[PDB]
Amino acid sequence: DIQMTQTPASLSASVGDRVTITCRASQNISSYLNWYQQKPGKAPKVLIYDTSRLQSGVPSRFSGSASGTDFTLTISSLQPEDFATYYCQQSCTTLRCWTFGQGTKLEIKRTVAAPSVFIFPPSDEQLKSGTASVVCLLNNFYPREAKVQWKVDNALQSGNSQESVTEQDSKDSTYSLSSTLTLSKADYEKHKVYACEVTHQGLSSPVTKSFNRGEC
Amino acid sequence: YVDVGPDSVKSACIEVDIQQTFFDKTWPRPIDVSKADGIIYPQGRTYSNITITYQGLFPYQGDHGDMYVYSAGHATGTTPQKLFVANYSQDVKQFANGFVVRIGAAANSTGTVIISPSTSATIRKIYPAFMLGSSVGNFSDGKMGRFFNHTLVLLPDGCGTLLRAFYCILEPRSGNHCPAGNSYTSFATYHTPATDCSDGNYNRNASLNSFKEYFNLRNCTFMYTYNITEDEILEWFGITQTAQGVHLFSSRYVDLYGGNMFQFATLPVYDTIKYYSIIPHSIRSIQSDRKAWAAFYVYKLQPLTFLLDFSVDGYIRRAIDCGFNDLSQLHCSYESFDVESGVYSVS
Amino acid sequence: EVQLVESGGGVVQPGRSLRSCAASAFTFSNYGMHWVRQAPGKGLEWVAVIWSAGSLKYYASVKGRFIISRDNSKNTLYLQMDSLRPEDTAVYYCARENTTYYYETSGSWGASYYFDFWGQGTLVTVSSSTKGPSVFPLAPSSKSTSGGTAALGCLVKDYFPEPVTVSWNSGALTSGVHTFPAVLQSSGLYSLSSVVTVPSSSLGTQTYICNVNHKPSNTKVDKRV
Repeated sequence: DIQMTQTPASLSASVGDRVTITCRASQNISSYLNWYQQKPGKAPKVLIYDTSRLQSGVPSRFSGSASGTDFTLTISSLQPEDFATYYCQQSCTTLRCWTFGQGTKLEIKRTVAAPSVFIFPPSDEQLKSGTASVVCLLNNFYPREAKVQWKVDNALQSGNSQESVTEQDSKDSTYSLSSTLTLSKADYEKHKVYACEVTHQGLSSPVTKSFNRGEC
Repeated sequence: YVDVGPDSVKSACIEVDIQQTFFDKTWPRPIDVSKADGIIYPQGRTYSNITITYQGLFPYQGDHGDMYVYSAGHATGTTPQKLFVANYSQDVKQFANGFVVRIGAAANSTGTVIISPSTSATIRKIYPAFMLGSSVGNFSDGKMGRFFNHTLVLLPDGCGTLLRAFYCILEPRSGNHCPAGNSYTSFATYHTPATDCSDGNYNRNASLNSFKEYFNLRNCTFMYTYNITEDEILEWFGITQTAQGVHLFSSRYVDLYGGNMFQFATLPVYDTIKYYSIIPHSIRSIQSDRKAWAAFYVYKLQPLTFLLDFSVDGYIRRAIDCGFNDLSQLHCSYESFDVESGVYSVS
Repeated sequence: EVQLVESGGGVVQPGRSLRSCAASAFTFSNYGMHWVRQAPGKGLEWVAVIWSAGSLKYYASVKGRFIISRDNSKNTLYLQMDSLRPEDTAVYYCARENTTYYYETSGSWGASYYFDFWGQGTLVTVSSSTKGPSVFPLAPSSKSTSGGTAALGCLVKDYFPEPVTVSWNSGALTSGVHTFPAVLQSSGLYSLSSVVTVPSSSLGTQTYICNVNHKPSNTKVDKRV
């Protein structure tokens, strides 16, 4: 078969910037390569069909040129709306199998923004259900990725923490990360203190906050 | 077996536009026995000046036959856009005693080209391509005109410089517009005059390559090329199938001006041919390059006795079809082209 | 003018047979139908391709598990899924693909394509140990001292049939709304939370009630703090 790996899984690019996205196949089986641009809630669109003539209905800003096995797409005047995951498919008539793009996510590249830390301890009804979930929330951080560590009595817990990231507007560049612990009623009582540690690339000092059982 | 050379590497067959209604025209050309139209000379021996009755497969007198025409593809002034052909591929015609073709009939005259009614160009002789098969099948899309294994295909090449005849199995390519491929159109031949017809740029297999994209040639029994001079003068082509083999007749080889048909080639096919289909031809040329082309006429042959008149040269200048009418029957009875008027036996 | 819809997508047990796609107001007979599957964490790939004649069918990552039969008079293409797996389960899109035509001698190009009306897609899910929804409100221990603006959130857990709808005061406050993707747990029950940003002075003095509606449950959970 053909093994294709896009060089960047995700690319961070500033607005109005010139960037190159490259997808490299194991070999270029055919001249025709179908680049695909995908936006969530939008059907896949073929940016270029043969990499020599632009597909109809596609803006001139996306241009696909292939040198050697690697295929490069050049974009200029980037926009938050313009940013989308990029997939490249190598199309060969002889081969029934069709290449799948790894996908490259595009986000703004710019000055970092410091995060805000908040706590959402599980309510009594959740404790009655038998599950204790303590949520550590990080807000307004410019990188989509964030680093959160969950520990009980200053002891690391593995697998208990679940990390979920809220959808972030590309122009806003603000994201929310929730870390939720999973514990039994016996685990809850044994864990007298729940502590969440927040680490950020912009922050030069990792910081820990804690809380104990029964504040309110 | 035989080698047709490398198969076409084109990803998909070229899209074909079918406009049978545009192609249809009122052009009646009945066979005229008096002028010896479409009659084969006796192959056994030459004959004396005195008129001699002869029995052979012959076209009916006064028979218009079937008219097929080839026209240039739709073209913008800068470049050709799409192929233009009729619905000839779907049509299937029964083959029994064989057929005779009239070629160059409209040549040397000026008439409007089929692709554009407004545009008028001098009509020039064009040569028809015929596919003959022992059996026929439905296409994958369900269109008629698909041909089975060992189907003979004849295509003229190099703007009529040479004629290529081969009997081979046909395999459809999976590319789009090919019969196996999606949006399948019809089997067709396309040529560009500038690329091949220009002197010194002729391609021997250019017609074969265009046909190859629609149908690959597999396990071909044999491939034969016969070089025929291209002339505006009217010529007659006759093809018949016999147990000994298929027989090819060309008027141009022996009597191009006369129009008498003399066998020029023998094809060793012992398989009976029950069905033949005309292959539509599209010319890839710009609108200025596009020119009017002669319409080929196809006449089926049936066994009949025809009075034959032989010149001192021995060519058959004129013939009488006894079966056509009672007046011809009285001439046949006396075995004389001219007879004194008298009461005669009737059906 | 082309109309494409996919039907028969539903939650199924592992190793089950599930029936597909339909077309309307289109020349389906001369156009081949191509099925493409997208799943989270992997790129779009063409699971199955069938020719317009339908005589030949190509399957592309499976041992011909998909079975595709198309009826042109029906105007519907039927796809059969068997031995379904959680990782295999994904949304399936059906679209008609036509290759562009080209003229080699002049370089002339004809688009000759019908990618319009690409299928919206149908989601098929494999799930086990399904449970009724149990939304739990979350209250911060020190919302007033947390900062000038405090975050109040409600977490829905073990919701039945994949997606659930959660709103704050029936959507009355949209300030600082955060939507979290539903992670799949080892148990096979998705977990998601919805949080809004409200000033600390407003919090406590004014109480905001989460309203949760689930279409299968048909229950409007009200959640006060």
